[PDB]
Amino acid sequence: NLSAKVVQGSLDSLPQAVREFLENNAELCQPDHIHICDGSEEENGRLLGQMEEEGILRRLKKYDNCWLALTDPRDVARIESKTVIVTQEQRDTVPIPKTGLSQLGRWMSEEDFEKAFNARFPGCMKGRTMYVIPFSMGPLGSPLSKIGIELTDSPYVVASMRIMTRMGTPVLEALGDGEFVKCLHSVGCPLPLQKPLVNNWPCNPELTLIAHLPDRREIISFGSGYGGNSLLGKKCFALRMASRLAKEEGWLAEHMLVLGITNPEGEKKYLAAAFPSACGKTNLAMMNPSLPGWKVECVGDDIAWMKFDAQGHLRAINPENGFFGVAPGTSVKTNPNAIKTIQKNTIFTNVAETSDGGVYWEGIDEPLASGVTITSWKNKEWSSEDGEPCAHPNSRFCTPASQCPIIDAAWESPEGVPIEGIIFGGRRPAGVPLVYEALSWQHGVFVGAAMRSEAKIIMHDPFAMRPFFGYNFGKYLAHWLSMAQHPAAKLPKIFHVNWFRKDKEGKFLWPGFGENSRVLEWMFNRIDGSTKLTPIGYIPKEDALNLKGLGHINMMELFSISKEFWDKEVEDIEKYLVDQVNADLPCEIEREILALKQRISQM
Ligand SMILES: Nc1nc2c(ncn2[C@@H]2O[C@H](COP(=O)(O)OP(=O)(O)CP(=O)(O)O)[C@@H](O)[C@H]2O)c(=O)[nH]1
Ligand SMILES: [Mn+2]
Ligand SMILES: [Mn+2]
Repeated sequence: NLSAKVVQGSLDSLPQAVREFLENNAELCQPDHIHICDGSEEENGRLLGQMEEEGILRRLKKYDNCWLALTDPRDVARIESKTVIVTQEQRDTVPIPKTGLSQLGRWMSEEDFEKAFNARFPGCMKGRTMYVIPFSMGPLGSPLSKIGIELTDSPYVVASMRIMTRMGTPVLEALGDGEFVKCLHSVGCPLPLQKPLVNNWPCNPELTLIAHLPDRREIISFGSGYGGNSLLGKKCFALRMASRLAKEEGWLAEHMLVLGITNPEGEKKYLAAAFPSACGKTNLAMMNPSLPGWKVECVGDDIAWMKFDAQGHLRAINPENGFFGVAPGTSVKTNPNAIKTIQKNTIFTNVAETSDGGVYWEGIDEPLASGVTITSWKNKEWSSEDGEPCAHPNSRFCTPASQCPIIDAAWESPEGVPIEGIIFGGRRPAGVPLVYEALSWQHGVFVGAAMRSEAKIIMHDPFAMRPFFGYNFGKYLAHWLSMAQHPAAKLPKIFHVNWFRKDKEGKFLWPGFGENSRVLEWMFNRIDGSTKLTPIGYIPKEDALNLKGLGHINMMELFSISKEFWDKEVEDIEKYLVDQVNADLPCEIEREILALKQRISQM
């Protein structure tokens, strides 16, 4: 039977529910063969070899075991509009807005999703191998860890999951007969190929659909090989699906980096931060701090799962096993710890390649040796005179977290690390000071709710979760507010930052990167108990921020809070929240809108 198609592993070695899931989907998708992944190095080398032979990956000979994938340019990013959550009731998924369409997610009915599924998956893996990836989100064991099984027809997804999650036989052994999240993925190009293949990279942009069915604990993704769409444990499972589980179960799943910072007297605090795409999470999470005697260590750079412990501390774990980082802009100067991490055992996707088999991208800040030339991510000889970047702007590296030279010693502790501060922020060229602190938990929640970031357009992205809410955002806001009624809660201090304020010539007012350690110092000491009151929150008192070692900073413009700007600001925040959240907007947030307007009117 099915057994005849198994080219690695044994159906009999699978827990029955895992076997049933495989059986059902192999019948449906009709793969030519089945490969049960073991997660071993030998399997990995095997799959990289096969991918090299097929044109899927090229070896980057400048490094130890690094590889490059070039994709079809139509498949290079998440597609929000093609990403949906399916529930019986729309309101469980997104609030019904007052006007317009929701910008807080995209719901699809059970009925409509069945019709989409049936138009896509039957026979989709014909001519291909279906891989079975058992994976753990969180340390193989932890109270806070969840397991999934991802079936995929993409060896690129396999090797990337090996890095981004704990994967293989040991997870199946830990899972036993427990529950798991059912993850089904196909690139959507059964053989014989019906359309042209670009760069040997199969995709089906026209039918691409990334679906989440929380009541069935299933994630079903079709048409795209790109990481956000195909690495189902990460955005789909560890943010979307998990956020809903978290609300139902008394925990949180957030688009937050977690770092541990130590001062020159040995006192160490963990901080979590939510920033949208392009706003600097990875840079902060593995910061090399400029301030002497301080240290930063990385727990995670993208996703945090957080739950109150028995003494009321909000404990975080990083459910990922690796870093899926934006490559362009990464340099020894801007993120030397990232450059160090990616020197070996790394898969890059859509970056440029030098003639000595090195990588390259905008902002790498590394002059080429004599005679060395660049091949762009489109496989063309490239020069800076061509009018297009050598690397796609959202090109990535996918690298083992264990390789970060400052990876925190508790990054895999099953008890998690206690969060003392939560930081929000984004790109705001005007009006928003470098840093401010919320006035209370409810105000902090409002600060998160109110986030906006420049992407020439400025968009709302509350809690940096806009594309990732697994359920109604008004109920997510209520869930966060409810933390303040948790018995003996030790609530983290909330801050909002802006590394990106500009002067009138568009130049940054703050140098950023490692110098952001000065901002962290301020937060660290605020957590320990000074401040200047303003209508938007506390800012540092005059001279409180440590500027020793910097050239001149225009502190007055950087911390400027204009009534005109903020009148406009709160008017925009009100309109957005009342319109988009509507009947689901918690009263506490209403009070905060009004309270800020009241405070601003007094200036
Ligand atoms: N001016 C300035 N630019 C910064 C700072 N931090 C990061 N950047 C720029 O922001 C860009 C993106 O940074 P990155 O660390 O990848 O952001 P991210 O939040 O990790 C993105 P994703 O969630 O997809 O991984 C990079 O080009 C980086 O150089 C900073 O303090 N100042
Ligand atoms: Mn990142
Ligand atoms: Mn992210």
